[PDB]
Amino acid sequence: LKKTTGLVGLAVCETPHERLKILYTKILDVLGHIPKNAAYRKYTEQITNEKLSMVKAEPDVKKLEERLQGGQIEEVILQAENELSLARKMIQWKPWEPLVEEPPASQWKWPI
Amino acid sequence: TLEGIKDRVLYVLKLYDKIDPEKLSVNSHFMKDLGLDSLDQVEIIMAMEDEFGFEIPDIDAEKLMCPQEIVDYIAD
Amino acid sequence: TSVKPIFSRDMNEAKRRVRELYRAWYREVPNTVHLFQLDISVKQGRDKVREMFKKNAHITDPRVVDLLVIKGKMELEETIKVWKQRTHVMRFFHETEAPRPKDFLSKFYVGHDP
Amino acid sequence: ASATRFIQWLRNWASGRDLQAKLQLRYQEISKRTQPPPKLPVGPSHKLSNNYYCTRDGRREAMPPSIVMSSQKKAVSPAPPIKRWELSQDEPYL
Amino acid sequence: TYKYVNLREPSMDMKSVTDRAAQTLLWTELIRGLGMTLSYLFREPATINYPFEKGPLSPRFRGEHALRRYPSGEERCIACKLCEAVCPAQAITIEAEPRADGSRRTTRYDIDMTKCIYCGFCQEACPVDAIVEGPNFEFSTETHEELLYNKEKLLNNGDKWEAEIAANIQADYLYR
Amino acid sequence: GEYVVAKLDDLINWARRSSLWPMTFGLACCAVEMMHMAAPRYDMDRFGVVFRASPRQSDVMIVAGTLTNKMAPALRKVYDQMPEPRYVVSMGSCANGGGYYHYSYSVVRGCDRIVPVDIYVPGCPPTAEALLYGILQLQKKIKREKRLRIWYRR
Amino acid sequence: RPTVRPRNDVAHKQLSAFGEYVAEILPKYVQQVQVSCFNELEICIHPDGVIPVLTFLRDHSNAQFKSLADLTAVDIPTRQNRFEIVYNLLSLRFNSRIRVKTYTDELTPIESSVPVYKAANWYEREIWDMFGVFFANHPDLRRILTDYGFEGHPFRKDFPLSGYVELRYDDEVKRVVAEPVELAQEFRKFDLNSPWEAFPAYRQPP
Ligand SMILES: CCCCCCCCCCCCCCCCCC(=O)OC[C@H](COP(=O)(O)OCCN)OC(=O)CCCCCCCCCCCCCCCCC
Ligand code: SF4
Ligand code: SF4
Ligand code: SF4
Repeated sequence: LKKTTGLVGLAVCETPHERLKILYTKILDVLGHIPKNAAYRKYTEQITNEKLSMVKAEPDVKKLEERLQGGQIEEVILQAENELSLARKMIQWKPWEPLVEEPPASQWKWPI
Repeated sequence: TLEGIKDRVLYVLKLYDKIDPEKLSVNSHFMKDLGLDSLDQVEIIMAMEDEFGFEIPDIDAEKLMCPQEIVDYIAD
Repeated sequence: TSVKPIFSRDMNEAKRRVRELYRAWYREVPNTVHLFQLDISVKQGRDKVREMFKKNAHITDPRVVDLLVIKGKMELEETIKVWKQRTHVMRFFHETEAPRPKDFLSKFYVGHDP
Repeated sequence: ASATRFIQWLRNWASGRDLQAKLQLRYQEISKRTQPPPKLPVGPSHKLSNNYYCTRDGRREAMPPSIVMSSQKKAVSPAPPIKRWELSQDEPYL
Repeated sequence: TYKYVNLREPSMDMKSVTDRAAQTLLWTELIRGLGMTLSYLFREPATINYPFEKGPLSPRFRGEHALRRYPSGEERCIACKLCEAVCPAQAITIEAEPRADGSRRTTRYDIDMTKCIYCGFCQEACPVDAIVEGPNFEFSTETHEELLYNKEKLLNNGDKWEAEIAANIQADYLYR
Repeated sequence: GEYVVAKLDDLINWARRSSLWPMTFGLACCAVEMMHMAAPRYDMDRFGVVFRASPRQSDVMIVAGTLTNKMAPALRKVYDQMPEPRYVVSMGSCANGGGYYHYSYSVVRGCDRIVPVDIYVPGCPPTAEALLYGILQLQKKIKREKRLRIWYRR
Repeated sequence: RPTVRPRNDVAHKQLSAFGEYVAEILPKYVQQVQVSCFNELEICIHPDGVIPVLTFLRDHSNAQFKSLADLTAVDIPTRQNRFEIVYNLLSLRFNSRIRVKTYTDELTPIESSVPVYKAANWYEREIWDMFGVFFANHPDLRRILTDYGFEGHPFRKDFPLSGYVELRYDDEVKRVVAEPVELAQEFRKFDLNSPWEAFPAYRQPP
């Protein structure tokens, strides 16, 4: 057990494996309320499932951190919380729907 | 107090400069008759909130177009 | 002709915010004249407030009216909070500007401008 | 550099350092204020042949942006994840 | 690569704790600070005796402007207006006409020294070394107007400072 | 009569120029060269020019940097609170006449639109030595004053 | 070649792939995606997508753009929507930068991005001050750089360089006063553009 994450305000996590299993599982549940063909669901389930499989396949925290490449394991937990928060916001936003409106003809033309 | 409330309403209006006392009547319209502006009416109401010491919201204030209607509103 | 609104969805809604702003300005002038120790009368200050409102009386676009109210409230906040100094308040009155000529003959005598 | 030996000893002891080795005033160690003239080199485009500007024209090799999508499979990141920094071996801790 | 500025654990043995107690009660580190300022009291100060002594400058120094001549006395400036075009502050105003002998010369050459940012672009741009920033920096005035240089003032500066200006150009022109 | 008035003028002039306490308006980069004038190499204190004086104890205002429109009222207010005799030193192109920002919508084209200026120090920035030359020029201006001689002849 | 900036195809390919990735996930909002020849990725979006797109890029595990480097506007009068709003983001996780662009006119509010990045607070105030773009639901929208009571938005292309008013101290009223601007020397306009095309690669079709 490390004594500090080295980042001010980021407390050390006593049980990182259990915390990540809970978070990644929560994410796959929220993603189930998104349409099956939405790219956000397919892509997020893919990366979430890869991380969850890494967590189960590696009991040593320092070796798990190397596998995930997300910095400290406490950083990886925080990113999982961010993804879970994002997944819930996407359900209300529904960004997989068609483009709301095309721009005017020369909107993105440069130089004029 | 209906007389008491009404007498004060007229007292303020005469104090207001842009109204001729002789033209003034308890049934005159601020616009159609007295020939006042929208912002003139708003100033009058603000004087009403001062004499009677309570707040008159804009939704209600836009209906008070004659001295009599002010009496009716203050009754409540 | 279908646009995003700012605050008001029509002129009646916008005209309410104008009246609320006018009342706020009307009641603030007496404290402004005292706090800034201005030499103008309270009537002058209110006469100036009314003049500022009246030059915008011809607007019929609720979005434009909304921005005028938005800007008018910023100006009020600057005044009530004494972020403005005395110079900023008195800039509305153009005391050092001499009266420009308005009729054709006067403008003709002094220069070339229309 | 003009301090007496006693004063030199006194200020060295008070500061705890050998101040005379690293005086903050400059004496003769600074470069002369008159120097021999330079003879500066020339750049790589200073050639009499095989030097056409159209083969070394950086500005004209600029291109408009590549439009990858216009409103007219594995997940990816904008780049590989950053590598962990290594602790200094010169002096890991102050 | 990184290092920790402030990540150390105090030793909690009795000797170390008593060392920190002595520092707290006997103000040892504060006394150690008094030693530093005491040692500076007995150092020679860095002050120079201005205006009898001057800070060192180099030939590249950008000071007061001047208009230069050829050895014959003819003006170098031929009113090309490159200096006026490059001036980041628009501090230069030039007018020109054919001289009575047909030479291409200026009739106006003004530098607003209160617009000028003393950047040296004018003397880089000049193709004939006509306008230069000379070595003088001691030309403060009592009025704003005195800092609005016309051509007569700038030619007078060139005649006043040419001895030093030429020598400085001689020292640096091989870097240009 | 003449001799006493002249000698007394010399005395008060010498005291005032030998004890010039500046209020520095460090508006922008020119303020850095002012710090260098206080730094050991030039040591403005050795001339009797204390490093930083309070505005109500000040005899000279040094405007060291760009004066914006937003700042102009505050600068005038400080000048008016200064006790007399008071002098103003304008430092650098910005304060002298707007400088690089002369054509900006937000910049006063010279602090002499706001306060009377005694000395103009050119440069962008003037070197610390150039500013010191200017301060000494102000000292010489004070040495030329004849307040008591003019008072005697009223 | 000593004088030519080298290309970096690996970064160009990575950024292009991520640009398509973002466009696939938020088709509701993404209008255009492009990568420049010096490898900068730009996402052009409908203005309704400001909050969803910025939130996604901040929070998504394959983006993690946790830092808002800059937020600014550009005035282009020839466009119906003259103001281009530019967000420059930085991802420390993937050591990458992305640029998100949307548009608005003089009367259309843009949603404030303060909920996503607290850094946006003052940047949006600056945009309002300098360009007059109104941000909706800002905690405190007001001028930040200009003088109190200053009229107009100076960074608009049609606002004159020296402005409309200037200040001086007036002795009669004993205060600083504002008056119409008169310049002792008018700013001298220069016409510098060469009449010969410089860059064929950017020639516009006639
Ligand atoms: C056998 C029986 C014996 C019985 C008697 C035994 C008694 C003797 C043994 C005990 C020794 C007692 C020492 C008394 C000195 C006072 C000590 C003290 O108060 O220091 C503590 C004080 C605060 O310390 P701090 O680190 O900020 O935090 C501690 C609390 N949180 O820190 C400070 O006070 C710092 C002071 C700040 C001021 C700085 C400027 C002064 C520095 C120069 C001082 C020079 C010394 C003065 C000499 C005077 C000469 C006349
Ligand atoms: S030094 Fe720079 S700012 Fe001054 S006149 Fe020359 S080009 Fe213009
Ligand atoms: S000073 Fe030099 S650059 Fe300027 S107009 Fe004269 S010749 Fe041309
Ligand atoms: S004159 Fe030059 S150095 Fe001084 S404030 Fe202006 S730009 Fe900065």
